[PDB]
Order: sequence, then C-alpha cells, then structure tokens
Amino acid sequence: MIIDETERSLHDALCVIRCLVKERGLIAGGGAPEIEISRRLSKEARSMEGVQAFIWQEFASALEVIPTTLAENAGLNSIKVVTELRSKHENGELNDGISVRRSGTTNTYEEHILQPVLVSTSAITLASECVKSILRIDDIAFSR
Amino acid sequence: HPQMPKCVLPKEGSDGVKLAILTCPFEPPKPKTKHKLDISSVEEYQKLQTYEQDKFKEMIDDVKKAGADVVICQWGFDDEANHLLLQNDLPAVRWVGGQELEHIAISTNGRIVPRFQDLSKDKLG
Amino acid sequence: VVYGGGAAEVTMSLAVSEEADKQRGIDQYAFRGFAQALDTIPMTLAENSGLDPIGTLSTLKSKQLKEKISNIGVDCLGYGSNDMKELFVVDPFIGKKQQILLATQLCRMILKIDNVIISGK
Amino acid sequence: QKSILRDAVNDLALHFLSKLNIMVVKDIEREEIEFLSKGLGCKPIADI
Amino acid sequence: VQIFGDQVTEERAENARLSAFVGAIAVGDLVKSTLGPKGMDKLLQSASSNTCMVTNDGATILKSIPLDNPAAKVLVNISKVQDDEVGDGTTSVTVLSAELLREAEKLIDQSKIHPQTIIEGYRLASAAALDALTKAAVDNSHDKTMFREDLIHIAKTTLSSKILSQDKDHFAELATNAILRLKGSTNLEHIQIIKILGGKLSDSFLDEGFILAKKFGNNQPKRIENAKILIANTTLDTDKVKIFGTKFKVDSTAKLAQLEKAEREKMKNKIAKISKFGINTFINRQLIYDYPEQLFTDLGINSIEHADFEGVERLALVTGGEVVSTFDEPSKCKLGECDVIEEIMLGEQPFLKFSGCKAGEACTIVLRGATDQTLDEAERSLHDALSVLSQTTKETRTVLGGGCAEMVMSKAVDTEAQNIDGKKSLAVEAFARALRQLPTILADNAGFDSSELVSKLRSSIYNGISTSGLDLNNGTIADMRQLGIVESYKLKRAVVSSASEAAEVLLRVDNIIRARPR
Amino acid sequence: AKQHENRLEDKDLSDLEELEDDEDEDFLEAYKIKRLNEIRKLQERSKFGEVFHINKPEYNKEVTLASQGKKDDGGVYVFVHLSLQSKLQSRILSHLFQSAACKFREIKFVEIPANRAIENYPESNCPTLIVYYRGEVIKNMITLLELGGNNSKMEDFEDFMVKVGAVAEGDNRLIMNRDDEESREERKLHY
Amino acid sequence: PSNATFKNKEKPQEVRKANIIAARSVADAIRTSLGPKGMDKMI
Amino acid sequence: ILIVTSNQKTTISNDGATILKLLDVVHPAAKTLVDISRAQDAEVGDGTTS
Amino acid sequence: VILTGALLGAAERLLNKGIHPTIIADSFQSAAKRSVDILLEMCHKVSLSDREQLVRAASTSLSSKIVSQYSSFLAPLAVDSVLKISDENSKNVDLN
Ligand SMILES: Nc1ncnc2c1ncn2[C@@H]1O[C@H](COP(=O)(O)OP(=O)(O)O)[C@@H](O)[C@H]1O
Ligand SMILES: Nc1ncnc2c1ncn2[C@@H]1O[C@H](COP(=O)(O)OP(=O)(O)O)[C@@H](O)[C@H]1O
Ligand SMILES: Nc1ncnc2c1ncn2[C@@H]1O[C@H](COP(=O)(O)OP(=O)(O)O)[C@@H](O)[C@H]1O
Ligand SMILES: Nc1ncnc2c1ncn2[C@@H]1O[C@H](COP(=O)(O)OP(=O)(O)O)[C@@H](O)[C@H]1O
Ligand SMILES: [Mg+2]
Ligand SMILES: [Mg+2]
Ligand SMILES: [Mg+2]
Repeated sequence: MIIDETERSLHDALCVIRCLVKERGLIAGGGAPEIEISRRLSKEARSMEGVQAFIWQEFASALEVIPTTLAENAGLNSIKVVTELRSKHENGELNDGISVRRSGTTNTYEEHILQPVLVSTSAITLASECVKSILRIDDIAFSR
Repeated sequence: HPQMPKCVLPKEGSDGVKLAILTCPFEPPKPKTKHKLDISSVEEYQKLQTYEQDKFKEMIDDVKKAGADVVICQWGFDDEANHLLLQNDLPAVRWVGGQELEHIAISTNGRIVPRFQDLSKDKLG
Repeated sequence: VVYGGGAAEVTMSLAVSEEADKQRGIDQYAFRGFAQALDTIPMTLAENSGLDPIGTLSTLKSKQLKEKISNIGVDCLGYGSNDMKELFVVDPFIGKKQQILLATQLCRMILKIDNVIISGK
Repeated sequence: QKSILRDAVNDLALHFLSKLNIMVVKDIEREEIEFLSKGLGCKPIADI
Repeated sequence: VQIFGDQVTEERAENARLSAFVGAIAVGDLVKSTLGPKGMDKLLQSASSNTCMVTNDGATILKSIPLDNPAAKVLVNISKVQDDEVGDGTTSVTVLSAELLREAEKLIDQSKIHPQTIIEGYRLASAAALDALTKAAVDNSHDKTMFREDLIHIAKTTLSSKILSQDKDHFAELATNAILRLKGSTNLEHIQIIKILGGKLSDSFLDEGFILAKKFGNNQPKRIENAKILIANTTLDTDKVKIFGTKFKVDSTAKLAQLEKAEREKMKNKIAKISKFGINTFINRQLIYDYPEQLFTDLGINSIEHADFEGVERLALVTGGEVVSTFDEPSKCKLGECDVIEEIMLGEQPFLKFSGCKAGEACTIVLRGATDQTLDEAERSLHDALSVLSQTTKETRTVLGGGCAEMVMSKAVDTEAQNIDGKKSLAVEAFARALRQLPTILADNAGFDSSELVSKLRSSIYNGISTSGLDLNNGTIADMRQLGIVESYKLKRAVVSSASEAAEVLLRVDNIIRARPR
Repeated sequence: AKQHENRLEDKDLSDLEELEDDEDEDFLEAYKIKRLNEIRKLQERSKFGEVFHINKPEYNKEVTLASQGKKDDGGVYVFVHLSLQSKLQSRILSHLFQSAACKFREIKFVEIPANRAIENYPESNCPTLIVYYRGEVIKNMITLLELGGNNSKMEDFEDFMVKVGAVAEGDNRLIMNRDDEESREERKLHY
Repeated sequence: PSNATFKNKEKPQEVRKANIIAARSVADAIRTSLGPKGMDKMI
Repeated sequence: ILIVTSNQKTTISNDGATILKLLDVVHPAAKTLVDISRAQDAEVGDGTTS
Repeated sequence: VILTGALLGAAERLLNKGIHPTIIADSFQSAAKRSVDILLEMCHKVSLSDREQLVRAASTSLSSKIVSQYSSFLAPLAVDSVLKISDENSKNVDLN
C-alpha cells in the first residue's frame, strides 16, 4: 500500500518541479498567498460601490479558509493566528505566513516554505469555473 | 471513398453516364467449394504475387474498355480496389442491396451482366 | 367512376326504398333495414361536419326523389352549393362497390354464428 | 517481446543460448519499447 | 362491451384530449428555463452506471429522459429531427409547439370552435407568417466583409445561450474562421473536438493547420523539416495474399525456411516500393507491425498507425494529396508538403501538431476546461454553432433576431386576421399570441417585466419601424442592428414550419389506444 | 446405485474391453453394440473438419442452411468468425478454429472478414463470434475479454462449446475429460 | 359548417348508451314471462 | 358454429367434420361421432352433421 | 477542493440576498482574473538550475506523505531526475 503511496508521492515531486521548469514563477506557502489576495482585493472592493463589490467581499472572506484549516489541524486557535496574519501583512508585503514546526507566524522564505505560482493559479482559476457550472444548475431530472 | 466528386455530369458526347451494374464485387476470383491452393517453394510464391497484380491490371482495363463512369456492386470492393477506381476518375457505390439493385437497371434501360467477361457497350446504363 | 359523399348513398337509398315498397312481407322490412343502413354513412358525415342530420337527410331524400340527377351529397366543408360537379370530388366504382359486397357478405357469416366457444389463454 | 500469438522461446533455443552464456527474458510491454530503446541506446530488431 | 383486453388503457374524447395538452404542458415547462441567454442549464442523472450529463439543448434533454406519454413522444421526435436538420433551435420548437396547443386548449373550451376549423386558421396564419418572414429577410454574400461580419453575429447569437456566453467575443473568431477555411464544403466530419482537462474556458486557441492525438513509432525522430506526407489505407500488417484458401504444403523444412524468407522479402519489396517516392512520413489506417516499423528507420521515414476512418479524410484534405494503396505509378498522386511536423503536449497526452500546409479544408477545435461536463457542453455548444454557420454558407438569406422575427411575423398575421370571416379568425389570432409568447418567455428568464417590454415592442413595431428588439442586458427596447443580433432564414422557417406541423398532429386526435407492453 | 452404472457409462469402446474378463459377456457386449452404434453416427455426421473461408453471397447459404442440416431434427452448429487481421484477438481466435476443426468434425467452423460481413460495422466491435443453429442465433458473443482476452487458451474455448450445447459435458475429446495417459497410469499404481 | 358547435363532450352520449344497453339487458331477461305463454322464474 | 382452440386462432365452420376436429375429445364414446364424421368426410363429403 | 466548497459557502448566503447566480458567477471570474495578475507581480523568477531552491521546494511541497521525513535524499532524487531533461522553450516535460 505504501509503495503505491510512494509512487504518487514522487509523482507530486516531479510535477511540482515540472511546474517550475515550465513557469519560472515561485511564491511562498503556509497561508501566505491566500491572505495577500484577500488583503489586496479588500482595498479595491470598497472603492467600486456596487453589488459586484459586495460579492468580492465574500470572495475575500471565504478565501481565508486555508490558514484557518491549518490552525485547526495544528491545534492552534484560528482567531489568534489569523489576527497575527492581519497584524504582520500591512508592512510585510510577501513571504509572511504560518510555519508548522514552530507553531506560529514567521517569515516563510527563511524557513524555506515555497511553492509554484501555477499551483495557486490553477486552484483559484479552476475553483471559479466549478462554481460557475454548479450555480447554473436548476433541476435534477432522472434519465436513462 | 469520400474524396470522389459529389455531382457527376456527362462530357461532350454520349450524355448517358453508362452506368454499369454488377452482381459480383471487386474481389479475388475463387470457387464456392472448399479448396486449398498448394503453394510450393519460393518460385510459386513470387508467381502468385504477379497473378493478382496482373488481375487488377486486367480488371481496370476491362472497365475502361467498356467505358463505364459509375460502377455499383452488391458487395464491397477490396481496399486496393477502392483506390484503383479513384485514379481513373471512376467513382463507385458499394453494397447496394440485392432487391434495390434490380430497380436501378429498369429505369436506366439497362440489363445486369452475369460476369465481367460479357461486359460490353450495349448493356450499360 | 362514381360520385360518393352521400350522393351515392342517398341514391342507393331511395332506390331501395322504392323497391321495398314494391315488396311485401318479411322481405320488405329487410329491404328497409338495408335502406336505413346505407343512410348511416351520410348521417355520419353530417354528424362529423356539424350539420343537422334531419335537414340533411330530409333534403337529400326529398330532392333526389324529385330530380333524377344523382350527384348531390353531403357538403362537409361548408360550401353554399351541394352540387358536386363544381366541388371536384370523384370516387371509383370498384371502390364504392366493395364497401357493400364485403359488408353484406361478412354479416351473413356474423349472423349464422350460434355457438361461441372461446378458449382462455 | 511477449508474443502471445507465436512461441517466444523453447527448450531447444534456450539450450544453444545456454552454451554461449546469453541471458533471455520475456513479458515485455509494447509501450515500454520507447523507454528501453531511448534509455539503453539499443535500436530494436525485427529481422535476422 | 369490452373490446380490447386486459391491461389495456383506452380513452375517449375527454380523457384522450386534455392528456396530450397536459403532456404538451409537461414537456414545455421543462424546457422553458433553458430558452434565452439567461437560461439555466438542466442536469440529467441516469438510472444506471451513475452517468450524469450537463446539457442545455432541448433535444438532448428529451433524448435521455424517458417519456411514456404518446403526445410527448411527438415532441421528442421533432426535437431529434430538428437537431438533425439545423442543429440549433430545438427548444424553440418545443416551446412554440406547446404554447400553440395551450392556446388551442382555450379556443376549444372557451370559444367552442371545432379542431379542424382551428387548423384552417393556422394554415392561412402560417402562410402569412412565412410570407412576412421571406420579405423581412435580407440578401448577403455579395461582399465577403459583410458575410464575415454576419457569421460573427450569428455565432454570438447562437453561443449566447450556451456556456460560452461570456467568452463568445473570442469564440466567434474561432467559430467563423474555421467555416471560411472549408472553402464551401458543408460537412461537420472535417472538424475534430479534442478533449483536454485543465486551463479555463477562454484558453481555447485557433490552430494553424491540423492537430490530432497520435504518436510516432519507437525509433522515429522528433523533428523533420519539410516532410512529405502520405496516407495508406494499406495493410502493412501480415498481408496474406487475399486468395484466402492458400495454404502451404511442405515436404521438407529446408524450403520452408526459404518460404519464410520470401515472406520477409515480399514485405521488404513493398516497403522498397514506398521509398521510390522518397516520402518523409507514412500514415496507415490500421496497426503497423514491428518489421515494417524497423524498415522506416534507416530510410528516414516517420510512422503513424491506427488512424480512424474520419481521420483519413480529415488529414488528407489538409495535406491536399489523395489516399494511395497500390504505389505502382509514381507519376500521378502528387503529395502535399508540411513545414513543422513537431509534436506538442497539452496536458498529459502528446498530440501531433502540423503547421504550414497547402490547404486547410479540415480543421480542429482545441478546447480547455475544468470538468468533462463543461467540455461536453462545449462540444454541443460549438456543434450547434458550426452547424448553423455551415448551413449559412449554402443558404444565404438571414433574418434579424432578438425576438423581432416573432413579432414582425405576427404583424402580417394580425393584418390578415381582420379580413377572414368566420370563427377561424380567432384561431388566426391564437397563432399570433403563440408568436408573442416567445419574447414573453425571454423576459421571464432574464428576470425583467414581460408585459411592459412586450407591450412596448408590440406598439413600437406597428408604428412603422421594423428594426427594434429586446435588450435583456439593459432591460429596454434597442436597435438590433447596433448590437449585431441576426439569425439564419432557414432556422426560423424550420421552427415555424415544424411547430405548425406539431400542433396539427396532436390537434387531430380523439382516442388513445395503449397496447400492453412487452 | 452409481457403482453399477460406472462400469458402462464411464468407459468408451476402448475402455469397455477392460471388463471383458471380469464382467459377463452379455452384460458387456450388449452395451458395446450400443456404444459402437453411437460412434458410427458421429462418423456420418462428420461433414466438416477445416475452416470454411467463405464470402457473403454464400453466407446466406452456408451459415444458415447448414444450420438447418437435414431440414429427424438434424441440427448443425455453425460458428462464424468475423475476422479482422489488424486486431490481435482475431488471429488468436483463428488459431482456435483450426485446432477445434481437426477434433470436432461434426461442428462447422466458419470464418469471414468483418469488413466484408456487415456494412460499416465498427472495426472496434469485432472479433465477432456468432453461433447459428437451425437458422436461429444461439449466441452473439462480443470480444474475448469474457474468455480471458489476450490470454485466451484452448481449454477456455472448449468450455464455451459445452455451454451452448455444441458438445456434451462428458465427451472424451474435451481436454477437461481427456486425462493424460500418464495421469491414469499413476492412478492405477496408487490404487 | 366550420362555425357549427362541436359541444366538446362525447362522454354524455356514451354513458347514455351504456345505460340503455344495461336497461335493455334486464328487460330482455323477463320478456318471456309475459302473457298466458309466460314462464316462471325461480330465484 | 364458432370455435376457438387454445392457440387462439379462429375457425368458423358449418359442417361437423372440422368442428369435431377442433374440439379435442377426451371421452371415447364421444369420439365415435368424430370418427364417422371424418370417415363420411373422407369417403363421400356430405351429411357429416346428419 | 477546499477552496471550491468555500466559494460555494460564500454563494450560499448570497442566494438569499436577492442576487442573480449569473452575477455571482461573473464576479468570481473577474475576481479570479484579477487574482492571477496579483500573483504575477509577486512571483520571483529563478535560474535554469538551482539546488538551493529546487531541493527545498520539492521537500516542502510534499509535506504530508510518509516519505516527507525521508525527503532528505528523495528531494535531490526528484531534482536530479528532471534536470537531465532541459530546454529553453519551457516545454511540458513528459514523465514517461
Ligand atoms: N512545511 C510547510 N509549512 C507550512 N505550510 C505548508 C508546508 N508545506 C505545505 N504547506 C501548505 O499546505 C497547503 C496544502 O499543500 P498540500 O497538502 O501539499 O497540497 P497537495 O497535497 O494537494 O499537493 C499549501 O497551500 C501550502 O501552503
Ligand atoms: N371535399 C369533400 N367534399 C365532399 N365529400 C368528401 C370530400 N372529401 C371526402 N369526401 C367523402 O368522404 C369520404 C371519406 O372517405 P375516406 O375517409 O377518405 O376513406 P376511408 O373511410 O377509407 O378512410 C369519401 O368517400 C368521400 O365521398
Ligand atoms: N444576445 C441576445 N439578445 C437578445 N436575444 C437573444 C440573444 N441571443 C439569443 N436571443 C434570442 O433567444 C432565442 C432563442 O435562441 P436559441 O439560440 O435558439 O436558443 P436555443 O438554442 O436554446 O433554442 C432567439 O429567438 C433569440 O431572439
Ligand atoms: N334446398 C333444400 N331444400 C330442402 N331440403 C334441403 C335443401 N338442401 C338440403 N336439404 C336437406 O337438409 C339437409 C341439409 O344437410 P346439411 O346439414 O345442410 O349439409 P350436411 O349434411 O352436408 O352438413 C340434408 O339432409 C338435405 O336433405
Ligand atoms: Mg441556440
Ligand atoms: Mg352438405
Ligand atoms: Mg503538495
């Protein structure tokens, strides 16, 4: 069983490196880019003054589940951790995130928690396309 | 073959397209009864390659001698045979039902040949 | 050819009624049943077209008895004239004949049956 | 190769190769021919 | 008495009628939400194998759903043949056919008019509608620039209801450019739909040349410059010789080894016949054995095997050459040329991409998406677009869309309603209200008021102008020529003709006879 | 009860001679005449023995008329093979037909190309095995994944012939019942 | 003509036909019990 | 006389030759009338009912 | 998967607030399109081969499997496997 897990595990390592050789972008991890997109869109949302802006506020609020899930898996209090994400990001523009070994917030570039930009790009892109298809469904009819 | 032209018109004389109708398809000749052709050493193996290759050359010369422009058989032609007709601007329809084959000859004022050796100008469509 | 559409039927009908009168006994009542049986066809056309069968049947019987011209029938499309010379309607004689022959020859077989045994499947 | 339709080897052919000190194997997937040829640098052979 | 038998449902003149109309209402209410640009897609769950299907086309919705009602089977078949003829507008047939019967239900009940009298009003009303539809059309194809622009507007109007409504500005170029590359040939088999997982919906790019999902051999190179392409419907497999009935009698195995030598020499001479042309690639329909595959290595020839029947014509038309099997005479059968034969990878599957061919009479639409349900919707969406635009090449006349075709047809019907005496004039007006109900439904799906826009559109067109239409984005009347909304003339002609025949079949019913099922 | 029946039922004409010295002559020879008559019927029914490479006009006769046979309902099973040389399973099934043809001479083994059989039949669908009997199709079999697929063997094909009623279960020609001579030799020694 | 009233209902005349045949069925059961030539009925 | 056997095929007849052939008679005494009816039908062809 | 369900939870309360689903759908496509442009400014380019970044990236990206603690020698194994296939056009490297 673990040999089958080791196969697909190394497949992720080759695929993650495949993302870096096909696209040179490299960003931080540990809840770093999720808070950055929610922070940057919060300033742009309030200036629009429309019903589309109200949806973008919920888009920024729902995107913060990734560091919230990391807090619950690590046992730390989510509000205390997420409060530190808000306190350090107005000055720290990037590479600020969560580190699981120390169980706290620190600079992720020093601790070497990095990931490709194509992974986070495909996540936000494919997630929006899936919600686009689900919300257009209206009826559930049985067929042959 | 789908590369053949869709609409087929006649040329300068003989406005009838000379539709040739056939019962036996483009295939190798063989008898009905069970049979095994004894193949000897390499001399006979190379000889039979020339037999069927000269058969198709005799086949296409027989149709061009008759001057047909459209040929229909009740059964499918061989592959090699589908291309050999396409070269000389000689389209073909294949697999025309047996009951449907008889009705084509009546409207075209023709008659179906039993074999290819009896093919001539009078029996064309 | 003939001219159907109740015309044929009405004609036939008055013919039968006169002949029926020239016949006395169990036979006359019959002839009368054959006469009234032919009248169901133009009455069915009058029923489907919405016209009154009383005025339609009475007009054909009264008119066809008076005039000898036998190409007037039931106008179903609602035209103002019932003469079928102008309406462009023609039927074959072999077709209208077989309605009476196959009907009267079947009903002889239907009437002769007395014992009726049906084996349940 | 695998060669389900025709027998790959037999006791006679294995005996002659046993004297020459030549190993042999069977049950090679048809899709892995690109990996073995490009990896080992050995072109395939289909005729003696 | 009892005339039919056991387990046989029969109905007579009040259960027969009102069972087809409620069936026409039942089949019409399902496809009501799918009509228009703001329509919601319906999801179909299969009863077996847990197979789901996301689809907006009314024909595909009725293909999968079982319907034991006989009146609904008429609507099932008319959407099937409408998809066969044009490919688009099947929902409008089902909606217009159901609303024609909904109106006729009231004329039979309220006004108490015979069914045959209702049909005679529809015959004159349909004739007046098609005459107005013929006069309302406009010629095209005299200027290629205008013909290019009208196909872009037709592609935008078709894909506005499908999943490509947001990216129709980009897909309109992809849809119209492929049709002009056909060079007049009207056929959908020359367009491939390659399924690729990943990316987003707007990542679909226009391909130069022809691309397909095949692979080179074991030993073949990656790149060959200026490769000559050949297509063989040949058997490079174990040929046998075709006089089936050949066997080999063997007195001694000495000549049998030389017999097998002749078999290898037979196929060697056949591959030597290929090298007389001096080609650079070899495409075969069926599987190529290894011994032919090794012979193409030293001669510098590429190999592609297991080509579909459609792929032969799809690749041959782009190459420009013809399929050759005999290989006897090198004089005839002039082959094409391709510049770049290098393959690329889109996802986890490599695809052989060609570029710089002689002709582009066959094409390939590369699609990108998240879920296969979206790709299936992408396939059905562009199949309806390419089917409408392909038939627009042969049939040049077009008509303005945006609901103006329905109201401008009803104008002549209402004009001819007054001079017709009798009770059928009410049925002529019932046909007009059926045409009016289509734009009434377009406003309902968009969430705007329907009575105001229909009243404003109806009062506007009777004033004298005939270019106004519904603008569902702003929710008001606007000029359709500015927005660029136009549809084909044969589409609306087929819809009105099919809907007229649909109401005619179900209105001539009086009894239902449902025999026992097997 | 079965011990008395195994003397005659479980012995062919060659094996019945073992009981010539032990059992009574009238008990043994009465059954040998019965089994000898059954052997003569199979010889008369042996009208086949090699694969009939046919063509379509003929199908309407070879495949179907044969299936009627004498029409004494002398039915005849006719195994058709829609061959396709490009597929790997088709060449395997062609070898099984010639192997079974040499053994079962009463059953007709028919072969034809699939492209010549049905108009535009999908190439993928074939190798197709059809079994006719008295004009009726007994089995419309699909590709050989049911019979192991690429690893199909002669034992699996003979087992399929027993299911359709073409060969009896206790037939001495089947490999399941045709035990090797070395196998029976070890049984007699260890008995 | 086309302007005639169809009346939309054939169920009433069908129900009246079913009642007349049902009424004539029992009326024909006791037809042979009339007159001096009548027959008794034991129930 | 209208007869309908178990196989559900109608057969109408007037003569007693085929009426008795359709009705499969179990009783031996009632088969005597069936045998003479077929014998009269086979020999002469008239008077099968009388 | 996690994010999606989260955006559906955002769309859950927005359906009660009298907003159309198509307006909610187009808002995420415009918001997601802007999200790509933000990360394109934040991401930093790297060289063709860098053992300091690629080995640490491969080790910290697995992060959940059984061989994560064995990644001291398997992360160089993954980097050395891909570096043998190199190209300037940034091709999609096949894992066959
Ligand atoms: N060493 C680490 N420290 C902190 N966060 C990490 C670490 N490794 C991964 N993560 C975070 O975990 C999240 C999920 O990653 P992962 O579970 O590896 O995804 P997948 O298994 O689907 O590839 C990422 O968003 C990343 O930011
Ligand atoms: N336009 C018409 N005018 C007058 N009579 C007509 C007209 N059309 C049909 N009929 C009459 O109604 C009858 C209908 O016959 P029809 O229903 O067509 O044959 P069937 O009863 O075998 O279906 C015809 O015999 C004809 O006399
Ligand atoms: N962009 C648009 N603006 C206004 N109306 C439109 C637009 N696109 C389509 N329509 C209307 O939608 C109606 C039906 O469109 P259609 O493509 O036939 O949908 P379906 O294929 O589901 O039947 C047409 O009559 C047309 O007037
Ligand atoms: N036209 C007739 N007039 C008087 N009696 C007749 C006439 N025809 C037949 N019969 C008598 O009636 C009987 C009829 O026999 P029937 O049952 O009708 O034929 P079968 O006896 O062949 O079934 C015969 O005995 C015959 O004597
Ligand atoms: Mg559409
Ligand atoms: Mg008599
Ligand atoms: Mg990971």
